[PDB]
Amino acid sequence: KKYFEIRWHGRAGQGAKSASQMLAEAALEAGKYVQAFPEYGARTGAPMRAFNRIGDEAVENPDVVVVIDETLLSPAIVEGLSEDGILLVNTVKDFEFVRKKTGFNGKICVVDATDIALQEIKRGIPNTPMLGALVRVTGIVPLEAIEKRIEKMFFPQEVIDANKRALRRGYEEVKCSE
Repeated sequence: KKYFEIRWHGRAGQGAKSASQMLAEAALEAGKYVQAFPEYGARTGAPMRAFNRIGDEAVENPDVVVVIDETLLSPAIVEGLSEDGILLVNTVKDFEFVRKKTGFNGKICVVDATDIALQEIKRGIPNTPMLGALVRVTGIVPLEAIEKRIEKMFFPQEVIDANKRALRRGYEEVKCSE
């Protein structure tokens, strides 16, 4: 109840750990209590998890599950996710497909983060648009806080702006089940 919780699923290389860090770093600058760490068992491309706990005045019961590689979708990936919780996915497919793969009745949000990134940052790493999508569907922090963080992690402004556009476009384009 004291912490809002998010559990990420991606494969080594897709940036779940960095995205997780960045979100945490954003909430930290806002004066929030935060925790964030990864959990591996790895090759490069090995499935992994990252976690965030962000105070709101091993994550077995997350408020949101974020799957940045559709390939990892399975009913195990949705363990502990309440019905009033969110399943957020990087996918070009639809809610029905995601529902079939997981068995999650509950809000399912999807966005083609890979393609947003190929367009904006010229890389198929989906983590920044997934962050923007996350901020959009949960409101867990303001988008400006992540942008401020994008500013601090970088480099010429061009590359900074491209990354901020990638965040904004995931924020704008995510679509929801309910």
